[PDB]
Amino acid sequence: GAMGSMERASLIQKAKLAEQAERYEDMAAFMKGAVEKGEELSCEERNLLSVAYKNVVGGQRAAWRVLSSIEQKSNEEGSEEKGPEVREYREKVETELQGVCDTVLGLLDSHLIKEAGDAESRVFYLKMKGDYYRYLAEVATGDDKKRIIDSARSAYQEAMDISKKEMPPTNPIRLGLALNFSVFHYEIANSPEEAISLAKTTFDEAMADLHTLSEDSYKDSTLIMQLLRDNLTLWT
Amino acid sequence: GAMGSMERASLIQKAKLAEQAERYEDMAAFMKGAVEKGEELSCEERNLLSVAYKNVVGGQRAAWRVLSSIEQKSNEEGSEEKGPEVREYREKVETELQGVCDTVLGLLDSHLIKEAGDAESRVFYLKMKGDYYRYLAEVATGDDKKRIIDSARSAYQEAMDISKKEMPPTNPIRLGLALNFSVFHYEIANSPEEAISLAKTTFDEAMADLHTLSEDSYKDSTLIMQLLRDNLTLWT
Amino acid sequence: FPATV
Amino acid sequence: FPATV
Ligand SMILES: N=C(N)c1cc(-c2ccccc2)c(NC2CCCCC2)s1
Ligand SMILES: N=C(N)c1cc(-c2ccccc2)c(NC2CCCCC2)s1
Ligand SMILES: [Mg+2]
Ligand SMILES: [Mg+2]
Ligand SMILES: [Mg+2]
Ligand SMILES: [Mg+2]
Ligand SMILES: [Mg+2]
Ligand SMILES: [Mg+2]
Repeated sequence: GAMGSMERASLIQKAKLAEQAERYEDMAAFMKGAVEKGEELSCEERNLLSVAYKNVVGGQRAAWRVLSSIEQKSNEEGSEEKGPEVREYREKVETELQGVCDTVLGLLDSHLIKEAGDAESRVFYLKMKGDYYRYLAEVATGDDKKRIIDSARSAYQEAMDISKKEMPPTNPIRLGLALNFSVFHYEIANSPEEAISLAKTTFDEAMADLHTLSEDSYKDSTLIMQLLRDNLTLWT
Repeated sequence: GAMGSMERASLIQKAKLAEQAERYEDMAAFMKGAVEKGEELSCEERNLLSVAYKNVVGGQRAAWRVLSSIEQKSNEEGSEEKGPEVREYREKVETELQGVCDTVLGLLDSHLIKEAGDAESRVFYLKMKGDYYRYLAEVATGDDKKRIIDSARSAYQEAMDISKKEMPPTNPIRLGLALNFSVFHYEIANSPEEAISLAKTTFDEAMADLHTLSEDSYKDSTLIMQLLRDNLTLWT
Repeated sequence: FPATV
Repeated sequence: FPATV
C-alpha cells in the first residue's frame, strides 16, 4: 500500500484537491488508500471514490473504443495490412482498463460490501460492482464472457431488490442504479425491451413521488430522471 | 528503456494511435522510445514528440496552478490552518512536472540537438529546450532560479539567431518560437516591453512576407500570426 | 452512447 | 494566460 503511511483524513483532503485539479488518477489512488484504512466510508467519501474511478475508467473506455474502431477497420475487406500494432495497443489499453476494474472490484469485495448495512451504502456499492463488471463485459470476448455478464446482472439485481424495499422511488442512488441497469440490459444483455421498460417504469414511479420532496431533493432527482428520458428518446 | 524491444516504426505508429485516442502519456512514452533508438527524427516525428509532451506538461501546469492558487489562499491572513496537505500535494505535482521537463531536456541533450544541422530541426529543438526550461522557471523558487531562467533565454536566443538567418519570417517554426519567446519575456523575465516589441515586429515582418506563400502555407502562417495579435491585445 | 452515472 | 504553441 503506497498510501499506507498517509493519514486517512489527509488522503481524503488530497482526493478533494486532486478533483479540483482534474487529476483523477491521483484522486483514485488517494481514495484507494483511504478505503484500505479499513474504516467504512461516509456518503461524501463514497462519492469521491466513485467520481475518481469513473473518470479514470471513462477515459480508458473512450480510448478503447477509438482503438477498437481503428482495429475493426484495419481487418475489413480490401484494407491494407498495417501489422500487429493496432491490436497490440488496443490490448494494452484493454489490460489497463481490466486492471482498474479488478482494483475497484477488489476494494468492494475487501471489504466495503460486507460491512455496508444501510441501504444508501449497500446499494451504492452493489451498483458500483455492477458497473465495473459491466465495463469488463464491454471488452470481454472469451470463455468467461457469460459469467462476467452474469456477475454484473447479479450485483445490479441485488441492488435493485434492496432499493425497492428500502428507498423511495426518487432516491438519486436508486435512480442512477436503474439508469445504469437499463443501459446494461440494452448494451450488454441484448435486452432492449427490458432496458426500455425499466427506464419508463423508473421515470414514472419517480414522477409520482416528486411531490414529497424539498426543492433541493427535487433538483437532484429530476436531473437523473432527465437522463432516463434522454435514453428513452435514443431508444424509441 | 522500457521501449527498447519495440521497433522504431511500431513506436511511431503507436504514438499516432495514442494521439487519436487522446492518450498523451502513452504517446510521450512511445516517442521517448523512438528518440532513444538514436536516429534523427523527421519533421512529422518531431511534431509527434512535441505534441505528446506538450499535452502531458500542459495538464501538469494546469494542475499546479490550481493547487498553487489554493495554497496561496490557505496562507493568507485570517485563513484557517488546513495542515501540510496542500503544500505537499502541490509539491508532488511540481516534482512530477519537473521530472517531465528533465526527461524532455534529457532527450534534447542526448542527443537530438547535437545531431540537428538543418535549421528546421535545430530551431525546433532549441525552441523546445527554451520551452521546457521556461516550464521549470514557472515553478522555480530557490538558488538556481536565475540560472534556470537564463537557460531558457539562452536556448531561445540561439534559436532566434538561427531562425533569422536561415528561415523566412513566415516560417511557422520561426513564428511559434517568437510567440513563445515573447511570452517568456512577459511572464518569466519581467520584460513586458520586450515581449510586446518582439510580438509586434514578428507579426509585421510575417505580414510583409505572406505574398510569397501558397494558400496552404498562408493558412499555417496566419494561424500563428493571430496568436501574436491575441497576445498583443491581452497586453496593450 | 447512452447516459449512465 | 497568453498563447504559446
Ligand atoms: N466531491 C464530490 N464530487 C461530491 C461530494 C458529494 C457530497 C458532499 C457532501 C455530502 C455528501 C455528498 C457528492 N454527492 C453526490 C451524491 C448527492 C448528490 C450530489 C453528488 S459528489
Ligand atoms: N500528428 C500530428 N499532430 C502532426 C503531424 C504533422 C506532420 C505531418 C506530416 C508531415 C509533417 C508534419 C504535424 N505538423 C505540424 C507542423 C506543420 C503544421 C502542422 C503541425 S503535427
Ligand atoms: Mg491514523
Ligand atoms: Mg485481452
Ligand atoms: Mg420489473
Ligand atoms: Mg530495428
Ligand atoms: Mg519543489
Ligand atoms: Mg530585437
